[PDB]
Order: sequence, then structure tokens, then C-alpha cells
Amino acid sequence: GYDLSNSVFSPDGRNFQVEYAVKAVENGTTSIGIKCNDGVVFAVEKLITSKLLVPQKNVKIQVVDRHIGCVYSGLIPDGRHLVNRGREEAASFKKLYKTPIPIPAFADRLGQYVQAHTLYNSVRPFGVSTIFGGVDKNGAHLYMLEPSGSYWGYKGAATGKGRQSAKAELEKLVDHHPEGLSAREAVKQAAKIIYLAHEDNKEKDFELEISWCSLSETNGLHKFVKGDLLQEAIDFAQKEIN
Amino acid sequence: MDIILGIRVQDSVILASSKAVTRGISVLKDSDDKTRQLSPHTLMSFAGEAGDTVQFAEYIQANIQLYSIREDYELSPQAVSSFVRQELAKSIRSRRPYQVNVLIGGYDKKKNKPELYQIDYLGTKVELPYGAHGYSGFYTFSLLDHHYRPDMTTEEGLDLLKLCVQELEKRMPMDFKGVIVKIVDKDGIRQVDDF
Amino acid sequence: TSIMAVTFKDGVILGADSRTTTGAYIANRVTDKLTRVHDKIWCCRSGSAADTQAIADIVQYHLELYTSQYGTPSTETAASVFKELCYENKDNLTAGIIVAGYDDKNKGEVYTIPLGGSVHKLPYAIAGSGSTFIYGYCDKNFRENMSKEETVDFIKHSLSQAIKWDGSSGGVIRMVVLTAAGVERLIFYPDEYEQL
Amino acid sequence: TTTLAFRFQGGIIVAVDSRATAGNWVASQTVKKVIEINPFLLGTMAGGAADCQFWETWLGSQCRLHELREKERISVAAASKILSNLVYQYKGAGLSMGTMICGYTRKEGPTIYYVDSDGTRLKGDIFCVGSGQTFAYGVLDSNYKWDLSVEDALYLGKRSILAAAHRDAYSGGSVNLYHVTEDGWIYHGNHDVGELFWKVKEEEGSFNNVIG
Amino acid sequence: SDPSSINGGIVVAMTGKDCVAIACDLRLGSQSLGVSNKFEKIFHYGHVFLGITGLATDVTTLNEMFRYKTNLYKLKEERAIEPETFTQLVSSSLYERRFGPYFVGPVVAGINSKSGKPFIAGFDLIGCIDEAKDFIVSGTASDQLFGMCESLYEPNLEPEDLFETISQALLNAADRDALSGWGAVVYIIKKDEVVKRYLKMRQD
Amino acid sequence: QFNPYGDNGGTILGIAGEDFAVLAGDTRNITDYSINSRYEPKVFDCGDNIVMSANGFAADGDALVKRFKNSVKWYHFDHNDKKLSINSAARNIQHLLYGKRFFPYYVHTIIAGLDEDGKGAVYSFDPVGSYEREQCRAGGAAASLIMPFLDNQVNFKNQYEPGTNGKVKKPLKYLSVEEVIKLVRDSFTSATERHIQVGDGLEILIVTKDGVRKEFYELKRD
Amino acid sequence: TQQPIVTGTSVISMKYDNGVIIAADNLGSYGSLLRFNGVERLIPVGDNTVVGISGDISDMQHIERLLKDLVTENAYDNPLADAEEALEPSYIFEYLATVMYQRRSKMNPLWNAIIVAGVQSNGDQFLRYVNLLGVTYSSPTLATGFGAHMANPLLRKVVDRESDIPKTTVQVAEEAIVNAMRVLYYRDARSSRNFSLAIIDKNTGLTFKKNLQVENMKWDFAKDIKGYGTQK
Amino acid sequence: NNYDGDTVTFSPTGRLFQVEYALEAIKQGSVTVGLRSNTHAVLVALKRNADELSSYQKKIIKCDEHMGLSLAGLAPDARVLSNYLRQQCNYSSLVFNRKLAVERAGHLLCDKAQKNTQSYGGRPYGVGLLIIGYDKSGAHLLEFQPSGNVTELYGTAIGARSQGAKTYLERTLDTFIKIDGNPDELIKAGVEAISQSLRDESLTVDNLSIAIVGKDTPFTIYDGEAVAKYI
Amino acid sequence: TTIVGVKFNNGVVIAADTRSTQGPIVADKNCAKLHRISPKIWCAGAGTAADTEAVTQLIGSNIELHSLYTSREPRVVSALQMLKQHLFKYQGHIGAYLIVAGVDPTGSHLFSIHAHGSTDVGYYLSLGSGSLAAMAVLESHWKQDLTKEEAIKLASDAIQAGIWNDLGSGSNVDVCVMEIGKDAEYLRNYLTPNVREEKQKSYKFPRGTTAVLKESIVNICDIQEE
Repeated sequence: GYDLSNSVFSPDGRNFQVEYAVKAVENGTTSIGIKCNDGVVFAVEKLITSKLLVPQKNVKIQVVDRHIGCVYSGLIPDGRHLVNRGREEAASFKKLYKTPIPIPAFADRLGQYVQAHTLYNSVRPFGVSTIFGGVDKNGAHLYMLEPSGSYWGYKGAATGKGRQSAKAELEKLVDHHPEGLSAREAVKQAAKIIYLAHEDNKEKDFELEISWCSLSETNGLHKFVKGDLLQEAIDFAQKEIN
Repeated sequence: MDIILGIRVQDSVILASSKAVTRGISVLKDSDDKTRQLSPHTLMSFAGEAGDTVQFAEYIQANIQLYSIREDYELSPQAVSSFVRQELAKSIRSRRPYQVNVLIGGYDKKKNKPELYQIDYLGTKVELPYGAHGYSGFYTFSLLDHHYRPDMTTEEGLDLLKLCVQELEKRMPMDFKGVIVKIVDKDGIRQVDDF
Repeated sequence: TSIMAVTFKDGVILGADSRTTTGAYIANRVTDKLTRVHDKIWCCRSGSAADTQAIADIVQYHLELYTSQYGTPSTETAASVFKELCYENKDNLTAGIIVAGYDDKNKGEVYTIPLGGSVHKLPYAIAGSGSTFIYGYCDKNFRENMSKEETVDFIKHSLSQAIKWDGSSGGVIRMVVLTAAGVERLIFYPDEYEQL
Repeated sequence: TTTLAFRFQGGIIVAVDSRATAGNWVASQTVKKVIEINPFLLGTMAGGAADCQFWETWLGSQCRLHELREKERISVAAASKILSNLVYQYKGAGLSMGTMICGYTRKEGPTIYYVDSDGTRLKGDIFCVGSGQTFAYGVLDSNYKWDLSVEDALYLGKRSILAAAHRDAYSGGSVNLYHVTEDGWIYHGNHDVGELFWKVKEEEGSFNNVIG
Repeated sequence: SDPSSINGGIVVAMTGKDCVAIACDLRLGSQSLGVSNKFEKIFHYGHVFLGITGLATDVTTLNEMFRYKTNLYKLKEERAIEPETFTQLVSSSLYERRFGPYFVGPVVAGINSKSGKPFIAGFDLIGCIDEAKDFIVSGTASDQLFGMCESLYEPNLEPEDLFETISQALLNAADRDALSGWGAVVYIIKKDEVVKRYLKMRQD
Repeated sequence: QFNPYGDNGGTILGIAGEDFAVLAGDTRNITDYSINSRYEPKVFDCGDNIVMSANGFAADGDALVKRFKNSVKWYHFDHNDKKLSINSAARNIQHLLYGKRFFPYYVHTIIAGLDEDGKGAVYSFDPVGSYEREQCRAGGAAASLIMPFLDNQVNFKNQYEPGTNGKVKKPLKYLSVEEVIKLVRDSFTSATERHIQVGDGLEILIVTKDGVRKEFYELKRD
Repeated sequence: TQQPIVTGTSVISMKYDNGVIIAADNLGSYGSLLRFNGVERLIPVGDNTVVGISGDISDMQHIERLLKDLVTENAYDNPLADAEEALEPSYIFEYLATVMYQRRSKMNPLWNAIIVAGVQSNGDQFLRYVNLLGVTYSSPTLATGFGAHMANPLLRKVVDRESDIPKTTVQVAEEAIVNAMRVLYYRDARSSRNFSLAIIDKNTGLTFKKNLQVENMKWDFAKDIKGYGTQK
Repeated sequence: NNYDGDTVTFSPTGRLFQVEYALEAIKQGSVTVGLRSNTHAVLVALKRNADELSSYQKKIIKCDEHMGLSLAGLAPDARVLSNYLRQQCNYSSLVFNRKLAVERAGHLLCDKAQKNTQSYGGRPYGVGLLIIGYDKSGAHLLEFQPSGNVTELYGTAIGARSQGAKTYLERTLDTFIKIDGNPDELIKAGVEAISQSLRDESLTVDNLSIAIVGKDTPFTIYDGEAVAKYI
Repeated sequence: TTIVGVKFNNGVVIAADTRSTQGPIVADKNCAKLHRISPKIWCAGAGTAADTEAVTQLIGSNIELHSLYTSREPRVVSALQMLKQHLFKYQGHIGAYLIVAGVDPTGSHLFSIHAHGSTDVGYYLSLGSGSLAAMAVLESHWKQDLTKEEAIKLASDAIQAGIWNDLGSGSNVDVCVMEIGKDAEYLRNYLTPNVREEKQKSYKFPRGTTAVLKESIVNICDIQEE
């Protein structure tokens, strides 16, 4: 009985609250982040859970500043608040120093703010894993941030319901290329590994959304993949699964 | 500033205040009093700044009577005097200046002696056998010193005070239309309609 | 009080004197106005003696904390700081700083911050109150692109014309050399250049 | 700008002029200075027009709300000593006022209190306030009876406003009269100063300063 | 005008051998008008004696300010306050306002009970210890005094030698002043018995 | 030193009918002797048959119009689409002014429209607050050339029956909109010569209960 | 409180058939001492709106920032939300406007005068003024600073009213803005030879012609008069 | 009160139970149906009387003259959010000279739900709003939950019998999208929608309350005998 | 008022006058201008006397707090940077001109700090109104590395130049010599000029030569059983 508050400790080193918050994120949807040499490719699965829905008119991938993508799973409103905070913190940096916030510096602001909510009984811990990275001038980076206020570097990261499958396919892809792959070429691979990660969850039907921050094709600003490129990526994955 | 004189008679304090009130360049009223009875046995008269006087005068009656009803006994004139001093003292330091010169006169029935006090606008308490503020003070301080005696009966204190009134009228360029007289004594606080 | 900075091919060399008056009375004639706020981002102070020392501690503080969490700040980064304290206290602080510093990639760079507080990158900057006199001497005889040896003689002579005309400038000339190689103070006593 | 009101045995004759200026030229000539606080309270706009008009309207907020709680409308002493504090705070913050609150209650008889920018609250029986208050004072006090008819009391009203109009630069325009009884004020017309002039010169023979 | 010069007030004080002495005039004016010919401006908190000068009101306010603090020390530490600790306290109180400052010039006079030694101090407006073990004076005929006292004073004065010196010094100074005089009250402070004597001198 | 107050000049004219009201003003905008804009209205319709001009110093004029057009949206919202009377608007503005008097506003405001008797309405205002209903009042720079003329021709002032030599007032004028339109323009064409802060463009908003009419008329650019 | 320290000269501008032209000269003066050269006071926001800021360079920096931040705010949410919920000239105007005003009210002014020049999504011209009082106004010809009645008279002589705008061609507009820089560079003591120039069109968007030089000056006839008219 | 407590609890199922509970607010509320085309939005609301001497309870609140909301659930809850949407729209009109778009206002709202789930002593609002409008980016219909999720739909419902309205709208979906500049047709198809969502309370010309928004028409609320042309 | 602070090789030596003035009158011919931040970091002050003594007390307390909290001897900078910060807060409505000097494990130091928040460093500095007169002798006689005995004769004779030429400076000459890794020696009254001559007679008066008006006794003894 150590769920009374989020400041309590347990004798097995546990902090029951916070661990239960991971149960919340496991009910999310597959979300990947591809750390490529030229940049980063994010993709999010957007479920069509009804045919009454207007496709490609809802985003779950929002940029914070202009060169940090942030893509989240777990509780969708809760992530919209954690994304909202990091636009304030990001803009403060730009005013105070006239440079856009570095990706490892941004990692610290967000991390620290999530950690804070387990040191006071006044607030509830956030139940999301957020995945963020981009291109800065000290290069491209990728981070996965836990609901615990923990993070590490990643060469590929994943979250969702099909996360067993994603993390697994991502080892194969880092074993194809030990020197890593192009973000140009990564548009077609995010498409592929969300599709195998939906065989567990193939009750529903979905729309693929893909985004990128690359130095080579989107000039370091985080833009959306669209047009013919988007629908070719979908077609790539489909031939692979058949 | 106008008329406001005290004389400490053997058993009483005789205070007197101006009738005339001039705000602007036209006398507007000429039967007004400038005095408010604090307690059954302490009267306070005031003059100083316009409009500061009326408000701040109501303020002291309120507070001293607040304390009177708490303890079902009345403060000594020494004790009320100190309260008025305290407040005005904070007020020359504070943002908005008050500017109220007061003669507090009372009969203390526990020391059995009439007490008269002069509190200037700065915040200086002084016990005196006669007193005055302002413009009037300059002609009378010397006039009262002349004729006084240590012990003088009540109706002698009236006669003297009417010499001081009479003098003032000649000499002051201002017009004050005679005083109102009040005696504060051991037998209560009354007025004399004789001027 | 004369302060300058001039960029060169392999870095930037900063130059100040050491005479600092209040009145007609020279307070100390061996005064040091070339200040460390980081380790490769050095500044030159001119203006109101209290207000430069004040501001400059406050930047020293922001920058060092920047190092400890984020990695070393840039010349760009430090220049912005000094603007952001002048601009928000432009109503009562009289301070014109020159922020000159060596970034790895971009070599030496100069930024100058007016009294009203604003970035200006320049190929060389002068400000003070005795450096108004040498605007013409620097401009004409400035060669864009110089060598290490060429640069020090150029700045030595620029400071000598400034000294000659300003009774608030004199004493020994202090120089800091910021290059990848490191940080080197040079000093010239008056007998050594009043001959030239 | 001149305001006055007087006690008599029939109530309070409150009289005003209807001319105000700005600069040196006449800004309005219809500018009524009778500000209805309540059906039982009249307030008289001299001093700063803005300050007077706004604050007397808000005075009527606190008259209406006092009457809800205690079920008996405000005493004239009590209404005035609401206004005095309000003014008094904006002392050393800069304000302008110069009103009389005129009221007739059944617990206090006729009462007038004069309120001023300074924060004096003075009682009295004749109050003339304004730029031309010296020209009013005179015609008013020289024909003063406590034993007075209500017909003469109006006619006295008029002639103190026409003295005030004749000599003050800034008074004139039109005349409004209100007689405050206990049962509240009744309105006795708007009478042009221009038009008034020649009827009084005709009757009384007065104004032998101005040519025929 | 100047805040100190609106009633006047002088305090003189000198040390002897096994005795100190402090002395004031009694005048309280409101500018040219003399308002009272009696008003003690020395007050005593235990066996320390506090002289207070400068501005009219601030004699009164500041006196009862020390009334309150002396009390806290006496109630707590269960002894009367020593000369030196009270000198420190006055210095601390005057500085408490430096923006909207006091306007007074205290003189601390006492003899320590822990070692049997004279101790005197002086103060300015903003307040600082002004050491002497010779003399200190304060007020607005402090200038006139500084000379008067110097001529007359002799190191190591006897108890009723010290009385004639300080009485004459004060008399002559105050009647060369407008805003002080009208009577003077001299304390002779010994180690066991302090004597209060009013002085017959020019009223006019 | 900073002093936050300027001037943008201009003039307005509110002439209350018996079945309309007319608010007209010049569209010239000046800052000293430089002409800032020819044609840029200072006269605004504020919706639901009330018109609004705050003329004087433009920078204030803007802000005070924008808070009035906010207080319309909020009435419809919290009072369930009740129409907002001329009479109630007049007071509501005075709070808007008074709230910042400690920092003064420097615009004269004339609002107009039709109220619930279907008579013309004009309320005019002083800068630091206060308002008075009048049948006619001018305001702004050139007002004092405009007003004694307007008081002569509308209200028939100092006019008297012939041959009795001033013993009967000349019988009062029944207003109708067409006499009124001619009149506005004749008065303005004069002000524009003799006063140098008026001219260019004239914008006459007419209020009737049938809707709001915008009739623009050019003047000389002299 | 705030007063001019380091200042620019004048921004000039005019309307033409398919858009607006706006230009400003490149000078940062520190009183008589021309302390800063090569300082650009035209700042593009969007890609059809040039915002040229006059008054102090000091204050300018801190408005240059707010335009960049506004573009960031707008760009948030959908990909349709930057395609066609982009910032407009009329939106940019109001944003600058509203800040300035409130800083004047708190008695610490942002001492600038701003011109916002653009073209609409609806396809219309917008050329508008705001300053350190909060005065707003629109006109077919506009300038700021000393060109408010130096250059401006010349431009207003080309296009007198808003209906002469479809009759004036982009190359006649072009001429007038060059000509009026030359008149500035003559008859005003703080002026620089360098000027930036922008053309905002609604058929090709923003083209930014940087670092034109004022050419074709007359100085031939100041050798035919001598003295103050007393010495030949 | 085990895992089922106040707004701070997890809960080994990743839930918080405060969210599901406030979603029974909606269920206990009266039915509402929204549907949009590319040129018009239409909300068709069922008011609910308390008794026959009681009136009917307003179900549609005007936010702007091109934006409107209609509630389902707790009326006191609605009034804290409705004040909020109108307040940031007038704010966007003042500052940016711009209408506050529907899609963006969903994002603003979203975070306003979140922080009373964040903080201990908070509760989620027990109202779900349907928010229509017409902007510069066209028609949008948002469905707002006590969860704080904003979703964009062609036609949706919330209430009791919400399933029955959505099944009618699944058939007839591609019919109403290709009807444009004929508002009348959309209004009638939504009358027809709420017919499958009757508790035998009937279609009635004072029970049903309509509000529309066009490209070519402001926001307008029809009530009383403005609804008779459909009914 | 001449207060000199002169460095030499093995430490720093600081000297002062003891005549403290208030306008044309000499208030006190004997106070000291030398304060003690800390036991081996002495400081002296000049300018408004109240604002020196209070600033030295105020910050004195806080560096001693700190010195316990690190359980280490105080350093010169520690005092110096706290000073700087404090005077700046009021924007130089406080008027202090202190020489702060002292030794510690990490060498000899000597700073001067002006009333706004300015700070300079030299090897010979002087504050005061007499400062000018000091400075003249200091710049000629000084040389790099002095011994202790030489440094105290330069110090003293620099204040004496001060005495003679500057009205407001006079009285005794104090010294406090601070030398690295040996205790700090206070040499009060090192060299004393300005001895007052004997009076030409004494002015002792016999009893009763001033009038008395009346007599009472004031009782300063505590309240006791009667």
C-alpha cells in the first residue's frame, strides 16, 4: 500500500505510482523515432476508429520551436500539455541567448519538469513517453523520455502496443547498416516497421503519418512528409507485407 | 488657522474655538464648532488644515470611545493625549501628511487635577498652564502670563479669557466673529453661551 | 578610456589602456580593463566604472552556469547577454562593452554593444571616449586580413594616436591575444612607442 | 458656474444656471447641473464636471442599496459622510469637487451639507459655491426670511441666479429651479436668462446700470 | 528650515574622576515662539543617562522607542543595561532609518557597574559612535560649547569641581544662543546617588 | 523626457434630428503641418443603430472605439440579444473614460443614433468624463467656427418676427433630413477655408431606423 | 524615461497596381558621429510582408525578435495552418501596434515608427503606419522620420489618390523610390549612400533587392557660385 | 477510494477513474447531433423539460458570429468553459485582427482540461461540448470530451442514444458532403438524424433547437417557430 | 583625513589619522577609522563616518558566519565582493571609500572600493580628502619589494604629509601591519604630534560661584522594600 502519494517509497525500491504510469503508456499506439546520420524521422500511427473521421486533419506530431519534433503516446491530452510547456521553455532560451535551444539542453528542461512531479504531493505524474529529437549544429540526436523523468540517448527508440515488434525490427536495421542510413531512405522504413507492428493490433485500420528534420532535405527545419512522397512510402510497406 | 486658546484654571480647563470658517475667499459658515467631546471628561479642540481637521477629528473620538466601552472606565487625559500624539507622529513619516494642532483639555478625577496639553502637528506633547496654536498664540502667550495667578477661580478664568478675546479682535487682520466657550470641569462638560 | 578590438586571420587581439580618470584626478595609472568572463570570450570595459564592473559580474555568472549544464557558449551567445542587460536597464546604466572572442570554427569575432544596447558584429570596433579621435586613422590604414605580427603594430599605433589626443588615455597599453593556441598578455610601456 | 440652495420653512429652494464654459468660450448652454442622486436627493455640479457628475451617480448606488438593507432611505448626514471619505482618499492624488447635497428628511428636517475637494463637511443654512459665489451671496442674504412664502422663495431664487448671471463671466444661459419638499422635488421649469432679464427690469425698475 | 533648529536644545556632558556629568536646557520653541520653559530632555533608563537633542517631536518619539527596547533587554537577561551595550543600541536604532532618517543627536553618559569606569559617547544625525573620554556635546549651540568646555576643562576633575565647570560652561553658551537657555538643569552622576539641581540663570 | 499625448486634429458635428441623427466629420488627419492621410475615417458605425466618433488625438480615439465595440458583443452575450439603448450607452462610456482619468484621455466623443422614443439623439462628452444631451453640438478643432453658425440656423437663435422689433421669437424649425444634408456641407465648405486642420473628405453617416446610410462627399483639397 | 540614443533616418514607400515597394537606407547614426554603417532596417516577415522599422536601433532589435516569434506561434498545429492560416500584413500590423501602445501607456516607450507593407491573401494592397503614440493610419503613400515631408511630397505627386493606383505601373513606382532616396541623400545630414529595397508583388511574392547604390547625382554647378554672395 | 480515488491516482490499469466517471455526466444528459458539409455547419440539439410547467433547457450557446458551441451534460460546468472560448476569441479579434479558428481553439481548451487532472483538489469538467464554426480554413466540427481530446469529424453525437445517430450518419455520409450552398438540406438530414435518438419524446417545434453557420451566412440560432420549415 | 594602504613584499601595512571632523569644527581628536572585517583582514574607512562603520559591522558579521561555515580562515575577496554588491544596491546613496587590505594563505591583497561600486587594484592606494597629499610622497619614495621596517616608515611619513597640508587631517598615526603567516600587530599611537600645550592658569572655580535654584535627589537605584 504505497500508492497514497507519489513521494512515498517502498522497501523493494519501487514507487508504485510512477510504475503504474507505464501501464498508461502501453495503451498508446506505435510511435518510432529513427536516428539517422543526416537527421531524424519520426512517424506516428493515427488510428481511424470510425469512418466519420476526416483523415489527415489531425496531427499527433507537433513541433516545438522550428527544429525539434515531439511525438508522444499514452494520454493524448497529457502529452499536449507536456508539448505546450516545452514551447515556453524553448522560446525563453531564444530570447535570452538569441540562439534556438540545443537538443541536449532541451532534453534537460523537459526531464527536470517531469521529475518534479514526483517530489510534490500537489500534482499527479504524467503518463506519457514523449520522443523528441531534431538537427542542431552539433548534429542530429534522439531522446526517449520516460514518465519517470528519465532519459537516455537512443540509436532507435519506440513506444506503443507494437513496441516489442518495432524495437526488434530496429536492431535488424542497425545490423544492416553499422554506419547507419539516409533520412531520405528512412521515410520508406518507418512505413515498413509500423506495418509489422500492427499485426498484433490489426483489429482497426490506420493512416500513416511521417515527419522529418534533416539537414540534407528540409534544411534543418522540421517539416512534414507529404504529397507523392507520403503515398509512395505507404505503397513501399504494403509490398513488403505482401 | 484661527482662534484656539486654553487657560488652566485651578479646577478646570477653559477651551475656546473660532465660529468663523473660511474655505476659499468667502466666509461660508459662522456658527460652526471645531471641537468634539472624546469622553465625558475630556474635550478636544483642533485646528489646522482644511478637511484634514474634520475627518481626523472624528477618527480620535471613535478610537478612544472604542477603548472606553471595552473596559467600562474611561482613559485619563494623559493617556488620550499620548494616543493622539502617537497617531500624528506616524503621519509626518507617512505618505499623506496630516497637519492637526490640538489642545486636549480634561479633568482627571483620579489625579484630581485639571490637565491641559498642547500637541502640535509635528508630534510633541507638553503640559502647560496656558496654551495656544498658530496666529492667535503670538499675541496671547505674553498677555496671559501677565495677569495670571497659580490658583484662580472659574469665573476669574472666564473674565481673563474674555480679555484675551477682546484684544485679539483689534489686533488680528482676520475676523473670527467671537468664540464658542466650553468649560471642562469635574462636574461635567458644559458650554457657556456668553461670549 | 579607449577600448578597441580588431580581428585578424588566426584570431582577434584586444587592446585597452590603463589610465582611468574621475575628474582631472587619475585614480590608478595601471588599471586593467580587459576582463575574463569565460575562458576564450574576453571583454573590454569602457563607460561608467561602476556600471561596467557590475554588469560584467552578472554575465560571468550566467556564462559559467551555461558551461556547466550545456557546454561552452559561443561569442554570439555572450554578446546577446550583454545586450539583454543593457536593454532592460538602458534607463540608468551607461555601459558600452566590446565582446570579442574566439570561437573554434569562426576564429575571432567582435561584437560591440552601445549604451542603448544592441548587437553589431563588426570587422573592428572602437568605443570609449578617447577612441572617437582615431575613427579616421583605423579606417584608412585598416587592411582587411592581417598577420599576427602586423595586427599588434597596427593596434599599438592606433592606441598611440588615441593616447596623444585624450588626457583620459595614457599609461601602459595592455593587449590580450585570443587564438586557438591560447591566451597571451602583451604590454608596452610609453618609452617604447612615443619614439615612434 | 454658480450653485446655491437655502433653507426656509417650506423646504429647500435649489437653483442653478445652465451655462458652463471651457477655455474662454461657452462650451454648452443647456448644461444642467441638477444631478438626481435619488428622488429625495439633489447634488449640484460645480468644480470639475467629470468628477462631480460621476460620483454623484455612484452616490445614488449607495443610497439605493442602503435602502434595501435597512428598509428606510438614507439620512442627509449619512449620505454626505459617504461622499467625504471617497473624496478624501483622492486627496494628494488630485480631485475636484464642489457640491451641496440637499435633502429633506423627517428625522432631520431640511439639511444641506457642503462637501469640498479638501474634505470639509460643513452644515449651514445658506451655501453659495462657484466662480460667481460672491454675486450670489449678496442678493440672497439681503432678503432672507425664515418666515417666507413659497411664491416669494422662487422669485428670490431667480433674482440670485440673475445677479450671478449678470456679473460672473461664466454664469448665465438658463435657470432651473427645484423645490425640495419632504415628498421630494418638484420641477419648476427652465427659464432662459436672456428672456428673464427684460421682465425683471420691467417690474422692479432694477438694472439701472444697463441702458434702456 | 533645518529640522534640529525649530526648538533648539543642547546637551553637554563631561567626565571626571569617579563621576560623569550631563546637563541640558529646558526650552521647547516652535520657531520664534517659546512654548515651554520646562521640558526635561534627559531621561534615564536604569543607571545609563540618555540625552536627546535635535528636532522637537523626535525627542519625544525616540525616547519612548528606547523605552520599549530597554524593557526587552531587562525582562530577558535579568539585569539593568550597561553603558556600552546601550551606546551600541542607540547606534543600531538611529541607522534603522537612513531613508527618511531621524534628526536628533543623543549623548550617552554613564559609569559601568562591572568595572567602575566612566563611559561617554556622542552621536550625529545618521548615527555613529563618537568616542571620547574627555568630552562630547551635541545640540545646536554645540559649536559654542566645543570651545567653552575645552578652555575650562582640566583632566581628572573632582565631583563638585566638575559641577562648577559644567554649570558655567552651559550658562555662557546658552545666552549666546536664541534657541536654547531659559533655565538649565545639571546632573551630577556619581556611583551611588545622582543629584538633580536646577540652575538660576537668565531667562531673557 | 517623454510626453505621451499628441494631436491628430480633425472636427466633428452631431446634429440631432426629430426622426434621425447625423454624425459627420472630416477624414483629414494631420500631425502639425505635415498631412498624414487624406482619407482614413475618424467616424465609425458601432452596430445596432449607434454611431461613434472619438475625435481629438487618434491614438486614444482608436482604443476607446475598440472597447465600445467589445461592450456591444458582451451585451448580446450576457443579456440574451437585448438591444442596447443610446441612453444606456452614454453612461457605459463614461465609466470607460473615468477608469483611466489618473492617466488622462484626450478625445471628445460624440455618439448618436435613435432611442426608444424614435427621436434623434446626440450625447457629447468632455475628456475626463461627463456627458450631456443636446440637440446639436460640435467638437474638435474647427468647432467654434461651426457651432454659433449651427445654433443660428437650426435652432433659430436670436431670430424674431419682423416688424414687432423683438417681442416674439421666430417660430421654431421642424427638421427634415434634406434641409439638414445641404446644411452640413455648406457649413463645412466654409470651415475648410478658414481653418487649416479641416478639409479633404467628408463622411456623413446617417442613422435611420431602417438602416445606416453612408453618403461620402468630397470637399476642396485647399 | 526613454529618448533617442542610436537612430536610423527614414523609411519611404508607395503603392502600385499589383503591390507595394518599401525601402530604407542603411545607417546607424550615433548623433553627428556616423558610428555604424551597413545596418539594415528592412526586416522580412512571412514572404509577402516587409516590416521596416525606424527610430532607434536599440528598440528595433527587440521588435525584430517579436516578428520572428509571431511566425513561430502561427505556424503551430496543422500543415494547413501555415499554408493558408499564415500571417497577413493586417495581422502583423495589429501585433506591432498593440505592444507599442501599452508600452507608451506604462510610460516607457518603444521609440520607433513602423511601416508594414504587404499584400493580402485576398489580393489587395496594404500600406500602413503606427508609431510611439499609437496613432494608426493608412494612405496610398507613406513615410516616416524626416522623409515624412521630404520624400513623401515627391511620391504623393505621382499617385495622388487611390484610383490613380491602377494607372501607375511597377516601373514608374520603381523610378519614384530611387529618385526620392537621391533627394534624401542630398538634403538631409544623416543619410547613407547604401539602401535596401524590396518589392512585394502578389503574382511572384517577395523579391529583396539588397545594397543598391544611389547613382546619378549633380554636383556640376557648385563651381559657378562662390562665397555667401560677397566674395567671388 | 482504493485506486478509484481523487485526481492523483493510478490505478494498475493505466486509467484514471475520474475521467470515466465524468463521462457518465454526458450519458445522463440529453442527446445532441452535429453534422457538417464543406459550406455549412449545423447543430441539431434536443432540449429537455423538467416538467410541463417548467420550460426547456437551452442547449446551444453562441460564442461568436461565426462560432458556436452546444453543450451536453452539466450546465454549471459548461458555463466555465463557454465564458473561456468567447474570451480568447475577442482577444484574438483585438490583438491579431483575426477570427479565432475552431481547430486552434480545441488546442487551447485541451490544456484547460489537463491541469484540473494534473492538480490535487481538481476535478475534470462533466460537460462535453460540440464546437462548430466557419473560418478562413472552412467548416470544422470538434467533439470535446471530459478527457480533453479534441477530434475532427464529418458528423458525430454525444448524449444517450448517441450510437443510433451515428449509424444514420454512416449510411447517408457521402450524400451530405456533396450537398453544398443549400443549407436547408443539411438541416433536414440532421432532424432525421435525431429521429433515431428519441425516447418517444417526439420531434416538436420547441423541443428541437437548431443553430447553423455558413460561408455566406453568420452564426444564427433558430428556436421557437424558426424550426417549423424542417418540422 | 589621510588613510594610506601600501603593499610591500611580505605583507601590507595600513595607516590612518585619528582626527575625525564634522564641518569647520573638530568633533573628536580621538576615534579610529580602522575597523576589523576579520582578525587578519583589517580595513579603514573614510567619507561619511556612519556609513563606513555600519557597512564594516554589517558585512563583518557575515564574513565571520561564512568563515565558521567553511571552517576556514576568511579571504580578502570574500569581504571585498560582498561589499561591492551591497553598495551598488542603493546606487551610491551610501558613501563609502574603504581601503580593504589583508593577508591570507594565498597571498597579500589590497583593494580600494568607491561609493557607487567601483573597484581598482594597485600596490599603493589612498582614500580620504587628504588622499592627494599622501599620494605625492608615495609615488616618489616607493619602490618594488620593501622590508617591514621601511614599509612602516613610508606609511607614517605619508600620513604626516597629510597632516601638515590637509586641515582635516591630524592627530596620532595608527598602524596595523599584516604579514603572511604571522599574527597582525596593532601599533596605536606610533608617532604622536599635535600635543596640546599647558593652559596658562587653571580655571577651577570654588563652590557656589554659580547660582542654584533648588535641590532634589534623583534616585536611580531599583525599587526595594521601604
